[PDB]
Amino acid sequence: KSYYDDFKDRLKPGKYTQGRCPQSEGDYRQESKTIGREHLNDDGTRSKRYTVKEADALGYHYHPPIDKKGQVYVKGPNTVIERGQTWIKGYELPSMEYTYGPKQEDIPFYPRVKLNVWGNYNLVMKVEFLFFYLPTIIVFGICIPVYTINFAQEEVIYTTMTVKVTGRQWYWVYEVESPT
Amino acid sequence: IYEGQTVQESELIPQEDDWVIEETNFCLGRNCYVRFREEDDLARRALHQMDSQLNKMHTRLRDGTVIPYMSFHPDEMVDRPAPIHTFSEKPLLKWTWDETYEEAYDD
Amino acid sequence: RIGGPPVFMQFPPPPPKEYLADGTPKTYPLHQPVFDHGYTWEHWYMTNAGVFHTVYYGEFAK
Amino acid sequence: NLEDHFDLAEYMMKMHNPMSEYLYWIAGFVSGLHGILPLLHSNYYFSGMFLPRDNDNTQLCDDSW
Amino acid sequence: FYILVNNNKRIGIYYIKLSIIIGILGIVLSYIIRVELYNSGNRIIKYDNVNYYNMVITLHGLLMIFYIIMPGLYGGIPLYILPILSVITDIVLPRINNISIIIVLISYIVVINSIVIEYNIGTGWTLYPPLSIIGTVIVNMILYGLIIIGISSIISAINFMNILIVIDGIIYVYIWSIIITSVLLIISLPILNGILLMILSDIYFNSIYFILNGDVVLYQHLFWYFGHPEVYILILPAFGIISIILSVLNNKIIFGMKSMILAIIMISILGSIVWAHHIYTVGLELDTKIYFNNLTLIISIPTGNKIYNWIILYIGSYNILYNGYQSLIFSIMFIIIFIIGGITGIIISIDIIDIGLHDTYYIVSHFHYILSIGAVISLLAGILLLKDIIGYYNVIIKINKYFGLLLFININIIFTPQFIIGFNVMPRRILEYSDNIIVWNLISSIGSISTILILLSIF
Amino acid sequence: FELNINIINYNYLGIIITVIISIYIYNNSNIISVYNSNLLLININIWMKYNILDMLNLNVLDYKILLWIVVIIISNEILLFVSFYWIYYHNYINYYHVNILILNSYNIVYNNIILLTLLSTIVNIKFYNYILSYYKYILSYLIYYNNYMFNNKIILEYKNNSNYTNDSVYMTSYFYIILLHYIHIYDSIILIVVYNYVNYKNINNYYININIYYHLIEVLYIVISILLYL
Amino acid sequence: IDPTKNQWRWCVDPAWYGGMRDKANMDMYRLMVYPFFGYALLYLHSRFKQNDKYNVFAKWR
Amino acid sequence: YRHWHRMSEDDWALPLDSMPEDVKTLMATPQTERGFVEDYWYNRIRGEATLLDPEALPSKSYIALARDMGLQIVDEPSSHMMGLIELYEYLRGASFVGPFGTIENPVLVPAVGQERVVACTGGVGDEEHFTLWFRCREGFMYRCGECDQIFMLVRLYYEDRYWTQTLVRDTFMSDGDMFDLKTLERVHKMWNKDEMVRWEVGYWAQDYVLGKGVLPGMVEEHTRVN
Ligand SMILES: CCCCCCCCCCCCCCCCCC(=O)OC[C@H](COP(=O)([O-])OCC(O)COP(=O)([O-])OC[C@@H](COC(=O)CCCCCCCCCCCCCCCCC)OC(=O)CCCCCCCCCCCCCCCCC)OC(=O)CCCCCCCCCCCCCCCCC
Ligand SMILES: CCCCCCCCCCCCCCCCCC(=O)OC[C@H](COP(=O)([O-])OCC(O)COP(=O)([O-])OC[C@@H](COC(=O)CCCCCCCCCCCCCCCCC)OC(=O)CCCCCCCCCCCCCCCCC)OC(=O)CCCCCCCCCCCCCCCCC
Ligand SMILES: CCCCCCCCCCCCCCCCCC(=O)OC[C@H](COP(=O)([O-])OCC(O)COP(=O)([O-])OC[C@@H](COC(=O)CCCCCCCCCCCCCCCCC)OC(=O)CCCCCCCCCCCCCCCCC)OC(=O)CCCCCCCCCCCCCCCCC
Ligand SMILES: CCCCCCCCCCCCCCCCCC(=O)OC[C@H](COP(=O)([O-])OCC(O)COP(=O)([O-])OC[C@@H](COC(=O)CCCCCCCCCCCCCCCCC)OC(=O)CCCCCCCCCCCCCCCCC)OC(=O)CCCCCCCCCCCCCCCCC
Ligand code: HEA
Ligand code: HEA
Ligand SMILES: CCCCCCCC/C=C/CCCCCCCC(=O)OC[C@H](COP(=O)(O)OCCN)OC(=O)CCCCCCC/C=C/CCCCCCCC
Ligand SMILES: CCCCCCCC/C=C\CCCCCCCC(=O)O[C@H](COC(=O)CCCCCCC/C=C/CCCCCCCC)COP(=O)(O)OCCN
Ligand SMILES: [O-][O-]
Ligand SMILES: [Cu+2]
Ligand SMILES: [K+]
Ligand SMILES: [Zn+2]
Repeated sequence: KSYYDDFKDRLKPGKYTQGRCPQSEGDYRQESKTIGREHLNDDGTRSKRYTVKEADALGYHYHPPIDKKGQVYVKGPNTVIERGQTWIKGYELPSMEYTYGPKQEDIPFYPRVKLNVWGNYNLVMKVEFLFFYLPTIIVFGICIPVYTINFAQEEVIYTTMTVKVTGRQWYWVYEVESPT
Repeated sequence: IYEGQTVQESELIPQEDDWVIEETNFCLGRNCYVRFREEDDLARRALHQMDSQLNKMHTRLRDGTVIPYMSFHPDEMVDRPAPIHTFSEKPLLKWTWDETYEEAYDD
Repeated sequence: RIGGPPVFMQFPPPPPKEYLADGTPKTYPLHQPVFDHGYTWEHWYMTNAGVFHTVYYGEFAK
Repeated sequence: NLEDHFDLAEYMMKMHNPMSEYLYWIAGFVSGLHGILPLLHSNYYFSGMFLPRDNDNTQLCDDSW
Repeated sequence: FYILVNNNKRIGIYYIKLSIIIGILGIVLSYIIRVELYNSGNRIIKYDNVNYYNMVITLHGLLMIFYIIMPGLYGGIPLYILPILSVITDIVLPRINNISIIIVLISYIVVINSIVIEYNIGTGWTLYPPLSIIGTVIVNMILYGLIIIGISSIISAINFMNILIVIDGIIYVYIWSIIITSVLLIISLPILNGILLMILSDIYFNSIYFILNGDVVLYQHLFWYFGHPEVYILILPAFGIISIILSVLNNKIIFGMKSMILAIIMISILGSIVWAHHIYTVGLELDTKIYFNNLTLIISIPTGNKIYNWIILYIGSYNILYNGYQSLIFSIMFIIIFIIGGITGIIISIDIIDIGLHDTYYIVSHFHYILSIGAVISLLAGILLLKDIIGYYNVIIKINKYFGLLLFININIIFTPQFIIGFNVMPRRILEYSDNIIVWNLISSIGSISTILILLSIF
Repeated sequence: FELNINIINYNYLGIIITVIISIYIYNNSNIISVYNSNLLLININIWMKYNILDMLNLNVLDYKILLWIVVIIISNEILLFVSFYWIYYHNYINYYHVNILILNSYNIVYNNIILLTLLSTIVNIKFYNYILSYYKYILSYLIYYNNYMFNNKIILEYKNNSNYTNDSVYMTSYFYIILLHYIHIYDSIILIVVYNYVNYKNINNYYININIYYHLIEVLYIVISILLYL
Repeated sequence: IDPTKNQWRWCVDPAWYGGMRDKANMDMYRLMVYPFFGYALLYLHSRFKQNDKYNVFAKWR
Repeated sequence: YRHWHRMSEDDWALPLDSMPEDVKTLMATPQTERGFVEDYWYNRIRGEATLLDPEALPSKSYIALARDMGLQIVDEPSSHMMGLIELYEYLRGASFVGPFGTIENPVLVPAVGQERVVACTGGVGDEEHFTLWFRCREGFMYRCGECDQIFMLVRLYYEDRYWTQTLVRDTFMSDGDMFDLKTLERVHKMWNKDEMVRWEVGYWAQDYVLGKGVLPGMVEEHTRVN
């Protein structure tokens, strides 16, 4: 089945580009005049006065929430008394169809399974050992060649001719011994 | 290394011959982008988002207990998208030990 | 500490809902367009939903 | 308030003004121009041409164009 | 407000946003290079304007490292999730966090303004004297940016170190990666500031450190003493992200957590004492070269352990879970790509092999595979993993197999030929080249234009 | 109950301080830089005001956080000096045989060591009084006299030296290392000018910071004295 | 002394504990934004002119 | 607790200048209607009036004596609420370690709101597993999917309020016989005579009852320069 067709009705295609009419037709920049919405603009976004120009964190509209007894309003649990016991019924979230749209049917089955863990401690320790020392053996294999080639570069040689090279911007200068 | 909880043979003995592992689906359902309603203003869309949190969901077992959404790290425990103030009450990391004191018990 | 920033506060109720003169509920900008085209495919993917759960995430062509 | 629960609530609730996105893209576009415009200006300053013709600094055949 | 915000999660977003914006200029600079290198002869840069090309490569390197990748991996993701991974509410030093992002922006504006107003010349991102100290004022401006950037990096490092005091949970592997990176900055940055001041002294205060009887090689030691820890500072946060993604998306506990943590610590200790493999061709003493070569190879041992631990995380994961998510693909791609970059690093660690491959495009390809592919993909992978938490939309990147495949194919086309060119040989930091290297340079150029087109598809 | 931390939501000094920094680059007159430096000093003071006001939160970890920050700063100062020592000793092979007059090992080193040791003793007495919840007015003015002599001696030494920064890398390193120490002495003046008695005493991060910083400056000079004068 | 009458400690950010004084100090610096832009823009013009970048076209005409 | 700072001077006693000037109404206000400062001085004035009358103490029952000093008699309900308050306060800056949770004895997770983030680390030794974080919401018996440890949320809630020391006192403490101002005067004359004031709170309190500035030296005591 096509699950999109189930909630097609909720999705009505839009009219304006980006969801707003031109400001001339409707001024969404102004604060809403509706009672209880003085902190919102006409389009529903928070007004600059509420968030910037008169932000409460800056000392505007000072109103301490806590009361004299150091209390704030707290909503209680849904309590039920049955079978000689006081029970609390937890709040279950609404069906995912309401929030997401797809109808919650024909859900693929995914069973409970505990964590996938590597076992056989003895075997695992050897693997960890190899992870460390196999690279180490490779390094040791390279070390001896490295020493040898370094010594070859710096070997003292019985040179018989010298050429002096000077680098300048932007050319090379060569000085050589002229034969007698 | 961790290899699961230790199990004793007696713990595997069933009380009935027809017991099999419960076939409860742990797929939370079918989801997609959270779809808001055009009629809902900023405040009510916030309520809508708070009611679509997967980390508030769980699976109820046959004995009434629930296995919740769980994660290795606490990054998956805040509301999505992350709110300005996340951990108002300090998350509790529960450790277990065998120590006990008499005051906790009564005879 | 008495008088300090509360560790929990209940949300105040949302502001009053707005209706047009004819009674239609007022709509607000919503950046979830319904693109127009002839494609209607629906792709579903089993997704990690923690350590012990999954969710069948669907992508719709529209 | 419920509106203040989420950081950048208007964007996250999909009500933000599109101009914010345009400015972000424009800012990126302007950043890119800082590599192209001085290239053109410097080429003209030292050569009198905004851009070279390919291989114009090398010997070209008679019919090359 | 927008600039006054101290919320760490908001600041984390700003770091990611700013890195993308600056990334465009870095991409433009990178695109200018490959267009010029399409074939022998000038293409978009006049022969009389070769100085501009030197500036392009200098800025491309500087912007990408200090202004794009480092803020993205060390400023962006860490500021968003690190206080969440810890059980704490917000960052320890909120006001310092605000000024750090503002400092990064101001330094960027100074750098780009210098392009527009000053004469355009270049000396490489390493700013080797005496060339750096005989240049024009654009070099002075770039120094101010680096010093200013250094201030932001150090204060941000101080911010993360304070998490140890307040952390109310367990120090996860990711937290360790950020902490150790902060330690590297604390020990390496002051050395960088000292030598940079000496560069300013010669440029602006008539100092004579970098003229005859003053060893110019002195700069290379102090610079690279910070230079190599920097590359490890860039990558270590990427390692932390990969560890989280692989464990989370496979529902597998991180194997050998302590081995991973010790590997990160070991890399930092070794990374602080191997800087001179950047100075093989200068003529160091025989024993000195042997020491650095030997210690440089040892860095592979801890780095190898992390690679193998990552592999076993992916092995054995449930088949039912869909494996085509972009975050998972990028995390797996990192292992494949990093191994290529690291192995080539070991090849050029052998100093005699390096004699032929120093200052060649083989070195370019080496650090591009690690940074341009690996680090970027790790940063992309982390952002994708946190898409729901961050909450961004209006992009098609979460499930886009075309983007992953095309990106992987085309970036490999750019930089695989550069390995081959290194033996041919083509020097780095060069605009013209011999006609017989065109084929490989042409192929990489086709790769560069293709990658830019792919980026437009995400929107 | 209450939240563990009283979050700080907004701040505007960061923008001002960052802009002040930019003014240094965009100046067309060195006079603007002088006045710009005063603005930086003012705004940094405001930031220090916020730290003092945070005491109202009564958070036990605030002292620890600031103390460890200072430790990191101290390390950065040490490593900065290390780089100068590194620069000095790299060219060590070129010293002592060039036709320049290096400094004497009798006059400057001894009086400076004696003078700076007295500075340490004064600060130590301040710490002891801070432990005993006690104050001595004269102590601060001894520091000012100590700093006055140090400034007077260093000014004359530079003016009467017969070799210049451009003569050799040795001279450059001598002048630069000595200047770097002076700047850290001047930073100490910036800190010590506000020393007062505060009645909340051992929960004041300023006292421990001043004691640590003054000790660092003096020990650094011992290293300088051994390297250059002796 | 009453603990519940000090809620301004957490209701108001510390940067504005001073009431109008703190706000006035913030507002004063805000007035300097555009003067700064003109000043900064002049420096760019100064460098641009001194480098003869305005004569790009006149040089080759 | 370890996460608290140093005791303030007010944590021990309040200055007399904070005493409400309308003492006559203060001693007649019901406990539920007294603020923190008013409640402090009501208990101190009434508590010290009974303690500074030695001849009556031996004949006074502990219930009456506790009431006069403002101390709350402990009972299972009040003890339960106070105990969970201190446990919540302790866990603000202390680790959360205890016995393994089972259906009979679930792990108790105190919270003020309807939700609190918790992590399960399994059992002891080998049974300990990697941290598994979950959101513990009210009204569900949570079961760890790995070790099967049982968690439960306990809410410190009562009649649209959350449990506090003052809330417990108001709910359970019952106001006794109204305080008699004659006792204040009688004890005042006992310890305050001919310029000797060994009972100073009563001296101030008696002065306020008589108006203000009536007793010797009180006008000079109340006159301030700034
Ligand atoms: C690397 C690339 C590829 C990356 C791929 C991977 C990406 C993965 C995803 C990454 C996601 C990261 C996390 C994202 C989180 C997002 C959260 C968010 O949205 O926060 C809300 C945040 C704000 O939302 P809000 O909460 O509603 O804010 C309300 C405002 O605060 C208040 O509203 P207001 O209306 O009052 O606003 C005030 C407004 C007032 O507005 C106006 O008045 C507007 C007026 C119109 C102006 C329009 C511009 C005009 C330009 C004219 C040019 C003329 C040229 C002429 C040339 C002539 C040549 C001959 O502005 C101002 O007053 C100040 C503006 C200053 C900033 C803009 C500066 C522009 C550039 C300036 C350049 C100057 C150059 C000078 C050089 C001189 C040198 C000498 O969003 C944004 O800011 C937009 C973000 C958009 C991106 C979101 C992420 C999407 C995913 C990525 C997409 C790809 C992007 C690629 C980069 C761009 C390419 C170009
Ligand atoms: C003893 C001697 C005494 C001497 C005394 C002398 C005194 C001298 C005084 C010296 C100091 C002067 C300055 C004082 C500052 C005072 C601060 C203060 O208290 O402010 C309170 C004040 C509160 O404002 P308000 O009066 O309540 O009204 C605010 C609004 O109502 C609504 O509130 P809001 O805060 O949300 O609104 C602000 C914001 C709201 O608007 C938005 O945010 C727009 C929406 C976002 C769109 C997407 C933007 C891109 C994404 C960026 C992501 C990273 C963001 C990082 C965080 C923000 C960094 C700025 O718009 C802006 O302010 C502009 C935002 C710019 C964002 C830049 C992002 C990157 C751009 C990349 C450009 C790429 C092209 C390259 C070429 C061009 C280079 C320049 O602060 C502000 O909100 C305004 C700050 C304005 C000053 C900013 C100065 C920036 C200078 C930059 C360097 C330029 C130099 C080189 C020039 C080159 C030109 C080409
Ligand atoms: C002949 C000479 C003899 C000389 C003898 C001298 C004797 C000296 C004795 C020293 C004894 C130390 C006692 C204290 C131990 C540490 C306790 C501690 O920190 O308490 C937490 C304490 C917070 O209290 P808390 O509430 O208990 O913390 C709960 C946890 O957060 C909650 O975490 P959790 O419960 O999940 O886990 C607990 C634990 C989890 O972690 C641990 O338990 C780590 C345990 C190992 C630590 C290392 C011990 C030494 C190992 C042997 C090394 C020998 C090298 C020999 C070389 C010889 C060459 C000749 O957490 C921590 O330890 C957190 C702090 C870690 C800071 C690490 C900083 C990087 C340093 C490098 C790491 C160590 C690598 C060792 C070598 C590795 C390769 C084999 O931390 C702080 O107060 C944070 C302050 C941060 C300040 C940062 C700025 C400092 C200045 C930086 C300057 C530059 C530094 C450069 C470093 C370069 C590194 C490569
Ligand atoms: C018949 C008279 C014979 C007099 C012989 C000369 C004696 C002179 C003694 C001068 C000692 C100055 C020591 C300076 C270090 C700071 C002292 C200190 O902490 O004071 C705290 C003291 C009280 O501080 P506080 O915070 O209130 O209380 C802190 C403690 O709780 C409580 O603090 P405390 O009470 O424990 O303080 C103990 C003591 C701690 O210090 C000492 O005990 C150090 C003693 C060092 C002895 C140095 C003698 C130098 C003589 C050299 C002569 C050379 C001649 C060469 C000839 C050449 C021929 C070719 O501090 C003092 O007593 C300082 C001196 C107080 C005098 C203040 C009134 C103004 C100056 C009056 C000078 C009168 C001179 C008359 C000469 C007549 C000769 C016949 O500070 C003050 O009184 C206020 C500031 C003024 C004090 C310094 C005054 C300097 C006067 C110098 C006079 C000698 C000039 C020689 C010139 C030679 C040129 C060639
Ligand atoms: C994130 C950036 C990054 C990272 C991680 C690295 C990592 C490494 N780099 Fe790189 N490097 C750069 C960025 C980076 N580098 C840059 C930008 C330059 C040029 C700067 C300039 O000149 O401008 C550079 C230059 C550079 C040079 C040449 C310097 C010169 O002369 O110009 C060398 C020489 O050895 C080198 C080596 C290494 C090594 C040995 C590693 C190691 O960390 C790699 C280790 C990883 C592996 C080896 C793979 C994983 C391990 C295994 C698969 C198993 C074990 C393997 C073995 C035992 C072989 N780098
Ligand atoms: C992070 C660092 C970084 C990154 C991403 C890149 C990316 C690229 N670089 Fe490189 N490059 C350097 C750092 C970087 N580079 C350095 C340090 C040098 C040495 C400088 C010197 O010579 O002194 C250099 C040198 C260099 C040269 C040699 C110049 C010369 O010597 O003449 C060339 C030539 O083609 C080149 C090409 C490219 C190309 C084609 C890309 C890219 O196009 C590859 C593909 C990438 C994309 C198509 C863009 C993808 C998006 C992003 C990278 C941003 C993402 C942002 C976020 C996620 C927030 N680079
Ligand atoms: C160029 C080289 C550098 C010089 C240029 C300027 C660099 C400016 C950088 C300054 C960094 C300051 C970091 C401070 C970190 C520590 C803060 C700290 O502990 O302060 C608190 C501590 C104690 O306060 P309590 O209320 O008791 O307790 C605090 C809460 N428990 O207070 C202090 O330290 C008091 C400090 C008083 C003196 C302040 C002087 C400020 C000097 C600024 C210098 C700027 C000069 C600029 C020159 C520009 C041109 C060259
Ligand atoms: C109170 C706190 C004090 C802390 C002070 C810390 C001081 C050190 C800070 C770091 C700087 C180190 C000094 C710089 C050393 C440079 C040496 C150098 O470049 O010399 C090489 C030769 O050097 C070597 O052989 C390399 C040795 C490596 C030195 C590394 C020293 C610093 C290491 C810091 C690592 C981080 C800390 C690790 C601590 C322990 C970790 C377990 C050049 O040789 P040639 O040019 O061929 O000349 C030879 C004769 N013509
Ligand atoms: O640098 O590797
Ligand atoms: Cu290196
Ligand atoms: K070319
Ligand atoms: Zn468990």
